[PDB]
Amino acid sequence: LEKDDKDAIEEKFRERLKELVVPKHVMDVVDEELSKLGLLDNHSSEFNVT
Amino acid sequence: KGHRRTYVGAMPGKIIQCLKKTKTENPLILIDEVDKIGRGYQGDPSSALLELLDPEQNANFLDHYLDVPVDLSKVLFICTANVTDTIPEPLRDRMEMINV
Amino acid sequence: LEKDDKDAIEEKFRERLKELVVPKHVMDVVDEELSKLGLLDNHSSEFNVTRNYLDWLTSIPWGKYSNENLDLARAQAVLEEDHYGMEDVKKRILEFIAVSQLRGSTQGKILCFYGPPGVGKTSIARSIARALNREYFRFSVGGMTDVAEIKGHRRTYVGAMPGKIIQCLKKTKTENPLILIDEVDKIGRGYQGDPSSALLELLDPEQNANFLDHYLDVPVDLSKVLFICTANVTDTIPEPLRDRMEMINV
Amino acid sequence: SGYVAQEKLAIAERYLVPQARALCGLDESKAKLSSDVLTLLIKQYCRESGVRNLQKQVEKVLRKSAYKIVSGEAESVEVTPENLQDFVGKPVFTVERMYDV
Ligand SMILES: Nc1ncnc2c1ncn2[C@@H]1O[C@H](COP(=O)(O)OP(=O)(O)OP(O)(O)=S)[C@@H](O)[C@H]1O
Ligand SMILES: [Mg+2]
Repeated sequence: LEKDDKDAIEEKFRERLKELVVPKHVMDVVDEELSKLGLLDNHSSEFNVT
Repeated sequence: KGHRRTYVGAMPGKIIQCLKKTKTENPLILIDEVDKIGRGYQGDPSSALLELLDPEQNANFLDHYLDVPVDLSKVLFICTANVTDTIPEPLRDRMEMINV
Repeated sequence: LEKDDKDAIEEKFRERLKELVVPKHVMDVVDEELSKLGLLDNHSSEFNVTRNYLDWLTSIPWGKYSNENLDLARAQAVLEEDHYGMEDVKKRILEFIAVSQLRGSTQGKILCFYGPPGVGKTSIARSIARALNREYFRFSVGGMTDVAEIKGHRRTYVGAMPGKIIQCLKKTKTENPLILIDEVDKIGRGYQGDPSSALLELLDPEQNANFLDHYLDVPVDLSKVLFICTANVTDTIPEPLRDRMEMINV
Repeated sequence: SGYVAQEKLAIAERYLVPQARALCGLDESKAKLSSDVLTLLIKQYCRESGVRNLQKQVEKVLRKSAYKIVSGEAESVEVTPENLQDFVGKPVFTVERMYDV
């Protein structure tokens, strides 16, 4: 009973990232946050924060 | 400069909030009336402003909320102060004076 | 193919710890927490804090060291190429490479330049770090008033992470980065645990080996770093803290 | 509280000097240090209760001796107070215009 709380919430950001030309540095930090999202449960205090 | 983001409601510092609103990497930030910044009872913003205003090192601006250095080299900062005396000298060095 | 998803991460923490020279203070606490993690369910509310705490503690580099270029003849070139003058700093660096060259293993220090603004104070460390080739860093401290950046939080709080210096050390895999605090004299007064009181325990040449950030409280060796600090005038500094560090006058 | 310059000289030669020497690896032979040169550094520079600043001084001279071995020419430095002027650089305090009679 949820739409954007685990994978799609990740994706729309991913697709959102493309047009920007990010420095690789922050991109890696983003990729870390993305993995940490995937590990995180869909509903948590850390989840909404991060 | 925001806060650590481990605080409950922390959100990023002014300039970044200014920048999200205007998609450009080169908005025209316009600081106003620099002379009358607060002082003498809490952490003076001017101590922090050097981090913003360094002509070259600003390219690695570092926000508490988002730790990652923030290039803003394209920006065109501007600052106003009716008399350029209240400004401590090292800060006054960074930025060319102009006299209307 | 959900072949032990809860163990692969425990293995991962093994692998990252294999290569490391784990300090004796850590190696008990780590693996016991990995066991405790092995008891509880992956969705257990504590598990995602513990998985973070290990993820930090497994990840911050432990004793890896970057051997530096030693012959000084070649050091002269790179030392001269990007700045002119500042001869006294050149001599101090000649001393540093000489002594560290003498008793084998590398050793850290602290220093503190000061003089007119725009002399190049902020402009040398990039050269110095390029000289030794140990990894560079910079960290303005002007107006800072929160010790947490040097310490982190208690891990009871959601999202607590160890102090920023440790985040740097994670970001620079060698165990001996050239940390660079900057503009120390303009550090703020937070009126409640101001940073200078914290800083003294860090900057004490002798006590630094047992820095204990509140987040993960196990002591860390930190002698190998060579801190540098800067200020445009050398009056705001508290008397002992000014004693703690060399006062080169750019 | 306090440390008289005589006591500080005693402590240094018997505690600091060996201590810093074992910490810096210089041979006891290779970096000779007279009590005289130390007396000069006491009379002219370190006139205060703390011991650390003197520790900085001994380290400075030991450092300069280490580099001069590590890449100079001499197999040993031999510091005499006339030499000291370049190692410590400009004296801070000025010696008194010691009148005689
Ligand atoms: N010896 C030098 N050779 C070349 N450039 C130098 C030298 N000394 C200073 N600079 C220049 O100094 C500029 C700024 O250096 P900084 O070290 O940032 O100055 P500063 O003393 O840190 O002043 P602040 O920022 O007020 S603390 C750079 O553009 C350098 O090129
Ligand atoms: Mg500077």
